[PDB]
Formats: sequence, structure tokens, C-alpha cells
Amino acid sequence: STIEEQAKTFLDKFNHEAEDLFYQSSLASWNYNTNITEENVQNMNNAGDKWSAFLKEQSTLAQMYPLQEIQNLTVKLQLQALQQNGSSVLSEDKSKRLNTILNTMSTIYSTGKVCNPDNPQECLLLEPGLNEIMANSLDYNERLWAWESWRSEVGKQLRPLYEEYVVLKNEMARANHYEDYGDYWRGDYEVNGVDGYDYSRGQLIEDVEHTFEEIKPLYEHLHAYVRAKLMNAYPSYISPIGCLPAHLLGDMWGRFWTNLYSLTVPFGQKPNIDVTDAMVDQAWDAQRIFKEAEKFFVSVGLPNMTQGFWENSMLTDPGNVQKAVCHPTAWDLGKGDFRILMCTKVTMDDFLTAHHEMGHIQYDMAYAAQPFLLRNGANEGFHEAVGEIMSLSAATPKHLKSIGLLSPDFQEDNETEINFLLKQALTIVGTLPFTYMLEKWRWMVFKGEIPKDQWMKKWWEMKREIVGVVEPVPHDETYCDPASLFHVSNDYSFIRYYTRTLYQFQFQEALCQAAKHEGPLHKCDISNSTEAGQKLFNMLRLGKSEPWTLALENVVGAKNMNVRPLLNYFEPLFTWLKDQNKNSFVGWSTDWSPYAD
Amino acid sequence: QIAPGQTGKIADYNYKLPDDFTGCVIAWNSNNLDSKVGGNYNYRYRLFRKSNLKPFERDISTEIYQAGSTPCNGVQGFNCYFPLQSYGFQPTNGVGYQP
Repeated sequence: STIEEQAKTFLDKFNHEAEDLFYQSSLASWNYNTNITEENVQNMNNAGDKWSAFLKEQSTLAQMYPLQEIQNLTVKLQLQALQQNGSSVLSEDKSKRLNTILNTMSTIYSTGKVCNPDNPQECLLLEPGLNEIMANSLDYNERLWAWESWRSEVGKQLRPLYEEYVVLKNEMARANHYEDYGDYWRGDYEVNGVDGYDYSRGQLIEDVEHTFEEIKPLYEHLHAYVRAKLMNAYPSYISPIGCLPAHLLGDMWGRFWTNLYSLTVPFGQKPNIDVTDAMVDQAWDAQRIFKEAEKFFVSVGLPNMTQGFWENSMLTDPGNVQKAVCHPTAWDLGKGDFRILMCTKVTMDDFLTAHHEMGHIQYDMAYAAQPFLLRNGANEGFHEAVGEIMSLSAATPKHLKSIGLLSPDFQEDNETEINFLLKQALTIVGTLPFTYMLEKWRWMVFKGEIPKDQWMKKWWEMKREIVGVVEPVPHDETYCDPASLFHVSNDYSFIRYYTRTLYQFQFQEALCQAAKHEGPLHKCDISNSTEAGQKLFNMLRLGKSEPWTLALENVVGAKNMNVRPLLNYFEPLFTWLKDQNKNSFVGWSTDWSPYAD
Repeated sequence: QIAPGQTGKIADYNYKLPDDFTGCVIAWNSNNLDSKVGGNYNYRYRLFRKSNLKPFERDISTEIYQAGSTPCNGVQGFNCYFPLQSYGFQPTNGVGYQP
């Protein structure tokens, strides 16, 4: 009689009908990625539209069950996502024009290219063409030509398409009773209905801004060290208290500094840990690479992989006849069908990536018993965070020596680990400033605090203050830097990468306390320890059915994000960088520019 | 869910075992026969029922299920659903859900 019984009935029949259409929609995309054919391209659109229109048809009946009469927390969470109308709230024109802007911006990204200034005939596309050249390019002009010319025909041309994306998406948030489009993404962390665990959407701006203050002393030392090694190349453009060029970050957008690890090696007289030459002599293939990782999850207590998982895996690309995307991805369809599509070579990274790609599948097995709408991570940062903790355990010399990759007589000391922390710091400490910088800028533009003319004026003004990077060539409001980015052009959440760093480290410190490991954190290894797996398995099966604030307390015992695990794991590196920076100036100034003298 | 005094969807709304049932149970994986490419909808089940089935009771009635007090009259709509549902059967499904 009560609306509760009617709501639970609608939710029971929705999981069955949605599981059949969702599985076929994801299955169609699998055959399309594994094999490029005219039949798979159409099946992805038909199966994709059938499932896309399914939620639109169910959303009409979901708004007829108010959440005020539902006293069940698990029931409101399932209807919380169905209550949203998506693009239905937008006008007929604004709703159809939105997909045209997303498809137009996404097409220019893949079709965009920069012709070689010295070779006008040869014109290389950004990916891989422009992303690979900028990685190993040490030239100042060669890196500036592709970096400066890209945003000229891209950033400038995408400005009118980006303006519509800002106005169109805002109309959707306002129809949803949201302050703005920026608050739309913050809704993932929204927590309500539980006394004391409530997390407001606006509290995210204060947490990300409060936690970033503690990372400054660690990033300032890491930035001063990188500027000292590269200061001998161009002392005029690189000031001691200034900022590093924007095109010298090692890649197009300067997201990860790992490419600079070669010249930033503190000690070049000592060997480095690599499993490439060790795996070659062992004569291992893609079949035994995943098998070795499957035994790791069993040592911690996690169930093994189903027979269909290893049988349906795609270990390589059979030439150009049948082509697939080598980009590692973990595909979760449904009905217990788990698969991974990746191109498996013999490298030290593929071994670490195998644990990451398998972490997503292993993570999907815990909450697989939850309802369709209840199957998901507690937030957007837990997806890749659970997979990083698995890779961090494999990179430790203790895990490598266990399976026999690294020689048992390999000497492990400060000089050996100091070089390892620097490699992980560039990929970790390097993305944090860039993530908080770009993510915070989008929230200000969407909120309306930055006029359209100040988009670029505030972009570089906040860049030198956050990441300490200055533009070699000044740009006007015509250019759009985020327009060229992959996540910004594809309408994907860019904040999930910032929180991933804080979440992956919290679990690393908490899981190592259950296994009773002593010494530095980077020396910890969760293998052979079945006590840490039982504690992490509890949250793995919860998913988003419970507030992420509550599930996070059962693991690390914290009700919010904390930078403490970031300082301890990077503590040994901070102590060494502090001494090497005594001869230099720690930090940078925002009053220095390469074109302003 | 098949056993004396069990619960669940298939036990209450489909087939249930009395507490005194003295028989035996036998099962084997049909994924190599029933499940086929594209899916097999020939095998369905009763998702909703006004109550729990009695021991050794079989009801094939297809009458629409009424969740609330809103009249149905055999026409699908708000608070009106079709109780029978088809089991998705494909060889790519997980072993746990294999028929």
C-alpha cells in the first residue's frame, strides 16, 4: 500500500531488464574494439541507443516515486540515479545540439594534427604522433613548434565550441536544482541520509584546497630539484626563483613528469630495477603474465579468476586484419562475464599494468552480488585507486625477488630506493598540482567567477602559482588550453585523478598495518599476507551502496581525505631533496616570465 | 535456494521444498546446450506474486501483477508489470549465472 513497496517493486524489475540490455550494450562495444568491422560499428550504435533510451524510459516512471516517503537508505540510493532525467531536462534544441558539440569537439581531437614546420608535406596527428615526439624531444624549438602550433588551430577553433559546451551544460544543472555545472561533478561525493556522515557538495572545494597546502612543501622541493638539472641547458629562460617552461614538462600537457626521469636520475652509477631483461631470459609470454598475477590476489585471500576470464582475454593484436585498441582497459559487462583488452608485450611496465588492469576486474568481483544500480565504486576515485595499490606492491623489490624476477643478491639501500621514489614522485607528485590546477579552473569558469575574456588570463596566472609553469608565448582569450585535453574535450571527470592519489596512499598505509610490516612504507609488500585482504574485501563488496565516508572508515579509519600518508611514503625522498636544495632556492615566484625581462 | 524451508525469489515465487521433503537434488551445467549465441528467452520465471507459493504448488497464471491499488486490467503501465521474465542465456555469461 505504501510507496515503499511500490518503489522496491520498480527496483526489482529494473535490475533484470537493465542487466539484459546493459550486457548486450557492453558486449557490442567489445566486439567493436576487439575487431573493427561494419557489423560491430552498427551493433554498438543499436545496442548503445537501446540501452541509452532504456534509462530515458525508466526515468519517466522513476520521478513518480518521491524519496520523502521512502525510509530505506538502499532504496533511495537506487532511485537517486534514476530520478535524474539526464538531457531530458534540456530543451529540444539544447538537447540535440549538446551531442553535436561533444561529437564535434571529440572529432577534432582525434582528427587534429600539426604539420611539421620544416616538412610541410609531412603532417603528424597528435596521438600517437604528437604525444610520442614530445616525450623524447629535448629541443627547445622542436617542442615549441608542436606545443605552440597545436592550440592555434585547436585551442582557438575549439573556443566557440567550448563556449556552447559551457552554456549548454549549465542549463542541465539548473534544471536539476544544482548551483551550477561545476557542482554536478561534485555530486559523486555527496553523502546524505546518515547522521554524522553527511558530506556536502561544497565541502569538496575546501578539502581539495586544504589538502593541497600540505603538498606544497613536497612539490616545491621536487620542482626545485627538476629545475636545477635542467638549468644548465637554458640559464636565460630558466630563472633560479622562476618557473620552468610549459613545453619542457616532458609531454604535451605536462601531466606526468616520468619522461624526465632519465635526466633526473640522482645516481647514474648504480643499476636500476628492471624485469625486462629478466623476463626475457625466463621466456615468459602474455599467458603466464596474468597467471602470475592471479596468484597474488589469492595470497591476500581474494578469490581467483573464473575460467572464462582467462580464456576470453585478448593477449595481442593479430595484425591489421583484425585490429584492437592497445589502450589498457578493464571491461565489466555483466552476468559474471569479465574481460580485459590490452596489447601484451614484454616490459617492466606491462607487468605492473597487469596487476592494475586485473585490479579493476578483481574489484568488480566483490560487489558483483549487489543490484545493477548498486554496482559501482563509492566514488570516481576508487576505480583506479584500488588498482594502484596492487601495482605499488609489485614494484617493491621484495615482491620481485619472491617470484624470481630480481636476483636474490641484489643490493637494496638508500641509493637504490632514492632513485625509485623519484620515479614514482614524478608520476604522483607531478599529477597532483596539474590536477588541482585544471580542475579548479573549470569550477571557476563554470561557476561564472571568470569572465569569458579572462579564461586564459586566469589560466596562466593561476598556473605559475599552483604548478609554477609560465608560458613561453603569451596567449589571448582566443586560445583554450583545456579544449585540447582528452578528458576536458570528452566530458570526463578530471577531479577523480586528484583524489586517487590520496585514497591509494591511505589504503597503502592501512593495509600494511594489518600485515604487520615494519620499516619504510615503500618497502611494504602485501603478498603472502592474508590479514590485509580480509579487511579490504569488506569495502570491495560494498561499492556505492553505502556512503564512501562510512566505507572509508572501515579501512583507514578516517572520515575524509588526509595528506598524512602522502608525507610518510614520500618522507625518505623529502629528507634527501631538502639537502640537495640547500644550494638552491626552494619554491618559485609568479612575477617571472620568459618574455618579460 | 532449493531446500526444505528456504527463501528467495525462485523458492517462494517459483518452486519450494517442504520442510519434510525427503527427496534429493541434482544439477549440472547446461551452458553447453541451453545457452546459445544471441540469448535464449524460451526459459522464463515468475518475478512477482501476491504471496509465497505453497509446498509443491505450480501456478502458470500470466495475470498481470498489481503492485499498488491502481487498476491494471491486463494493460501494462504504472504499478502494473508482467510477472514472467526470461532468463538470459549466452555462453559468455559467468559460471555463477550459467543455466
